[PDB]
Amino acid sequence: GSHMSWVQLGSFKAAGTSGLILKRCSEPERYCLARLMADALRGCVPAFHGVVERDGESYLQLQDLLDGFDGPCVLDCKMGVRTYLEEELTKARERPKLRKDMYKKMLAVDPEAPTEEEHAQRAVTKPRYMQWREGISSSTTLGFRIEGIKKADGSCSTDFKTTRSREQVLRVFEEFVQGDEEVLRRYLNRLQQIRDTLEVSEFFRRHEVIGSSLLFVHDHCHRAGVWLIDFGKTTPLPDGQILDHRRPWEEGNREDGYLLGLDNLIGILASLAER
Ligand SMILES: Nc1ncnc2c1ncn2[C@@H]1O[C@H](COP(=O)(O)OP(=O)(O)OP(=O)(O)O)[C@@H](O)[C@H]1O
Ligand SMILES: O=P(O)(O)OC[C@@H]1O[C@H](CO)[C@@H](OP(=O)(O)O)[C@H](OP(=O)(O)O)[C@H]1O
Ligand SMILES: [Mn+2]
Repeated sequence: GSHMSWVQLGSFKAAGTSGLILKRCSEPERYCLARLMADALRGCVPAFHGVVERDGESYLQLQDLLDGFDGPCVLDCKMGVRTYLEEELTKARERPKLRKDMYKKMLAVDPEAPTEEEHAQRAVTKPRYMQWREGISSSTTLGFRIEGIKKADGSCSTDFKTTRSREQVLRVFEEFVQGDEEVLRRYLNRLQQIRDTLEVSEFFRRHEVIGSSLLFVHDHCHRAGVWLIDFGKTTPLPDGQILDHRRPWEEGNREDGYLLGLDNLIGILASLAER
């Protein structure tokens, strides 16, 4: 029905207009959503209606993706082999900010993961933490990871930090769709059409897409949709330079593995459909 309904039961606020939601404005994301409304990917992203002022702060006015659903189930999938900008590697070499928060979450999952010096510091750099997170999840090997589920029973979970194997990922989607063959068929048709759109998009060949998600939404009436969201770390390549979005990332090449991820995700859902 609406996201703010679920919120009530960080960057999001309720809109006055029915079927809309407000997200805190960031300049990279505003730039991206403006370009996307004129791109092949227009129908694969939430409608962007412009910027509004609320309590002396700027908000993006977005389509509420939950509006058309009756008690929506939601799964957020972070896309890419890399989840941080290359500039973070330069900042950590020249002038590191030590993160005590990030050391604690590391310790919790694997006490043996931090180095002798990190244990002494009780702190790690951002790129070190994010690379570790990529390696214990499916990010490094499959090019995507499950971040969270919000269920129609009001229950939610973010307990997926060690979901890594192809079969572990398949079991999360198996539980999410609860044997609804129509929802799974509609998700697979939508992902195939999104892949075709990405492969011809003028926006996609010219931009590094880091930290974006695919948002899966379905309901008990068998309605099913998928959209790209979160363009806060999506940046244009210099000159007339393009990415293939499949080849491995090496510092300098700005590759994101986005389509390696989408290829693997379609393969897993196609496998699940034949079980
Ligand atoms: N247009 C939308 N309509 C409905 N729900 C949305 C919409 N955009 C985002 N959401 C919800 O908000 C969540 C967070 O979205 P998003 O990733 O854009 O935010 P964020 O604050 O940048 O988070 P992060 O950067 O940590 O991933 C999504 O997983 C989804 O549940
Ligand atoms: O491992 P998780 O699930 O707990 O997520 C950790 C958080 O992942 C965010 C991305 O989703 C980062 O944000 P940006 O990438 O927009 O910069 C946060 O970074 P900062 O703390 O530096 O803002 C980081 O703490
Ligand atoms: Mn996000």
